Amino acid sequence: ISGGDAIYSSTGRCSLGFNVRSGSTYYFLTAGHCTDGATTWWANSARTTVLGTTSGSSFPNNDYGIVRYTNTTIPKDGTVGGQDITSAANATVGMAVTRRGSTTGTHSGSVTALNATVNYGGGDVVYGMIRTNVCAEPGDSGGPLYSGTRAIGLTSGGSGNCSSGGTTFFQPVTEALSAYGVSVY
Amino acid sequence: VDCSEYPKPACTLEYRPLCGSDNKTYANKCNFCNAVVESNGTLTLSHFGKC
Repeated sequence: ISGGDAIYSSTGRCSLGFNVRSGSTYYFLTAGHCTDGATTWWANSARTTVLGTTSGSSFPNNDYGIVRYTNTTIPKDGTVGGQDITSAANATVGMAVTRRGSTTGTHSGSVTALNATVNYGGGDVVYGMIRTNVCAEPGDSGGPLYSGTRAIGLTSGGSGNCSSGGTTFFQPVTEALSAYGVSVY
Repeated sequence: VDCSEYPKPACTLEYRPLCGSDNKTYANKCNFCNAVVESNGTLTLSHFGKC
């Protein structure tokens, strides 16, 4: 399992962000709105193969969360599909980026704005978001935004879809890495 | 479902299926609620999960 792959809570499906570690302890990052209220995560829609357990969540204000692996068998690739990830970096306007998610697969575009405020309603406001022109659909939440070998963000939300186009917002990954003292590998 | 704050331009992107009274599966709450706005509020929630 690697960045963009399907992950399953008890109520639905989001996407794995990045595989990360601290010392010998392996986790994955995902969206905070996915981890909020979720405990256990599974690798399959039958919910018979456990991935691990929610270890942290920051939604609203930010949109990141982390899941500790409990499954020793499942491969934990330090990649986004076939793309090796070897560092993290902050987003810049115009940056060439790619998003991967479990609904729509891999889509490429560019960072259009930084520090967006996105009001999802009901007090769920997120600050400091990366804005892009890449489309995304339900199930893509939590999926990586990357630029070559550099991790950049985690899929939060957006407007539109991958048929007519849309705009997607991303939680800067560096803030998630700092929060939990974890690193990409 | 509380759709009293819709229509909303931006939604989170979780897949959390909902079955409408129209027999269609909505991908998540935000999609469902915008579809409630679209139906002139006739649409209701039949159950949680896929139709």
